[PDB]
Amino acid sequence: GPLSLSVDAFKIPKWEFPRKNLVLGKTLGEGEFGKVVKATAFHLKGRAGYTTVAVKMLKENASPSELRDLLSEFNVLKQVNHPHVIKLYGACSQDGPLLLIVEYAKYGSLRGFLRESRKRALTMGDLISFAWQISQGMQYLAEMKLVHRDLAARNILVAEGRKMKISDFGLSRDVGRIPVKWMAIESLFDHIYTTQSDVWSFGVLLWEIVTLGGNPYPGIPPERLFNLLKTGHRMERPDNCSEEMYRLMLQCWKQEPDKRPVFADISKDLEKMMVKR
Amino acid sequence: EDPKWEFPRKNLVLGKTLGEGEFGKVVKATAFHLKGRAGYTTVAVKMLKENASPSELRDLLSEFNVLKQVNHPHVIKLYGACSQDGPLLLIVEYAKYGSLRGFLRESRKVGPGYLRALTMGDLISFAWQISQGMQYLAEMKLVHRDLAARNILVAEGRKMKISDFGLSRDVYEEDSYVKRSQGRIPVKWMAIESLFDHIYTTQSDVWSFGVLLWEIVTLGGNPYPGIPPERLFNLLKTGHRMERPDNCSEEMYRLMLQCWKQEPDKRPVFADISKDLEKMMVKR
Ligand SMILES: Nc1ncnc2c1ncn2[C@@H]1O[C@H](CO)[C@H]2OP(=O)(O)O[C@H]21
Ligand SMILES: Nc1ncnc2c1ncn2[C@@H]1O[C@H](CO)[C@H]2OP(=O)(O)O[C@H]21
Repeated sequence: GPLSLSVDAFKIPKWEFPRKNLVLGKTLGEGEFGKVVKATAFHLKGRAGYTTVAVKMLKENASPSELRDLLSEFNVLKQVNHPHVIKLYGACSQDGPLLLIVEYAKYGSLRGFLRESRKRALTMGDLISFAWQISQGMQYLAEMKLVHRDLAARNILVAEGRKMKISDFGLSRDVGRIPVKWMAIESLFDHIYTTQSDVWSFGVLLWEIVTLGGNPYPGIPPERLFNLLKTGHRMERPDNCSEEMYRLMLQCWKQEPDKRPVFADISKDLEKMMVKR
Repeated sequence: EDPKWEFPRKNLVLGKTLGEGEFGKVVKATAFHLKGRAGYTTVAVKMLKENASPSELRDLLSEFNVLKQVNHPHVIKLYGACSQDGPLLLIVEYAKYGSLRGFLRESRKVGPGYLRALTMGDLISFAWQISQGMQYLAEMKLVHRDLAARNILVAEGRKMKISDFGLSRDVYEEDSYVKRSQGRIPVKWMAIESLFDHIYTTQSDVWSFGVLLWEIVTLGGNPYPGIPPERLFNLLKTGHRMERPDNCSEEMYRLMLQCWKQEPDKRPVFADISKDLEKMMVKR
């Protein structure tokens, strides 16, 4: 079937990394499809010495859909190069478990980074910078006709110099398992995913950023969200949030996808906020 | 919201989290005046986590929709649901010893151990009880799809209860369940035609049952030990199967191998598996 074909293709030069040059280290955690460990890679992509990397691999009780997701992440990330998308360095397909080798983000997920922060100390300026960097990577992805589908603060990584890196491409599709609370209303009711449903998820992410890692729709069971959204309910303006920022969020959550901003409009708005402040 | 099943939310009290399964979290609970039974009754409750996806909601509903229709001494009992004024909750029979995998693994450290005292006779009994439940489920035109020692529970009296119906599917129309998309059952318990061809039948449940048999005789051992799941595509197609474990008779191993025949029609059906296990029991 489709997976057995992808597996066999994968196991049969630009991306293949010698397994002997990879030294696995500390476990960082478990993602959408497997487990992530810190590692050092000797002579990665013509670089001197050891480069610190993150390595993705499957758990032993992996399902076909988890393996499909790993190979999907590899196949998407090969096509991508942007400062605010996590970089793929390669894969080990010839020696034991399949491994993907990716750029290491030393601060971990944006969500943890924020939850450990107070308003390190972060200013609204920082937060808008973070949002803009993500919106740039998203513009780039949308231009390439890739729909991410799983945009969330848990899926953005914070690299050296607090640079945002869009991560976790297991669910992305070259134009469901996405948590209900980050999904666009048409994705919930019609199962459609487009750049405009990525814009919806981006609005939930903005809300996460502004609340420094809050949990969306708190006290609302995801099973009860479908009906609340269809009748027009949205999250209220959070505590330390401007009218303009909240206007931006709300527009991401317009019922009609055509009435949502595009990522260029989202980037424009944050560039304007930055300079005017 | 079915009147034969809906239970007053105020009569249910949730306790500690027992773990997370295929679609959600399971919590120990107590229910007051449950199905005419006086006082409180200890139960297990299935619910969604806060970051639940549509597939996990759909799996919870699938478990409900299956358990509504089945009743067997070796299938976990559904007692009710709360589906109004809050999170959706399934209320099910509590199994005091937890999963079979856990119970067997504890038997390696907790005396009297494998000779809480377990013989091969007890293991055969456990496998037989599960085979009886599966024979009935197969009669009901259901495929479980996720048969594994982690999805069998051990209730009072060490009685086996087939559990975790989130991935179970109806085959009443065509005697097979087929999905275009990729499955969510761990690769190592999947039949070869489920893995390559996406086909699930009672005979792919038989294959999984054979993996469960191997788990049982190894006292909760890990299938295809040391083998990365992606290697199973090649490994199975080229005819390799797990080796006879140390604790296993020739007869018991022949049954496992019959469960893993490449041709599904060459595998035993659950009625015949139950018979093989009965024969083993009686001859000591
Ligand atoms: N490229 C990466 N660099 C550093 N950490 C990562 C990377 N990709 C994922 N992680 C971490 O793995 C976990 C599951 O996704 C999650 O927990 P974390 O440490 O907050 O950052 C993530
Ligand atoms: N009906 C039940 N009674 C008792 N424990 C249960 C029940 N259903 C599931 N579990 C337990 O929930 C956990 C995640 O699946 C897992 O850990 P365990 O205690 O080994 O048994 C399972």
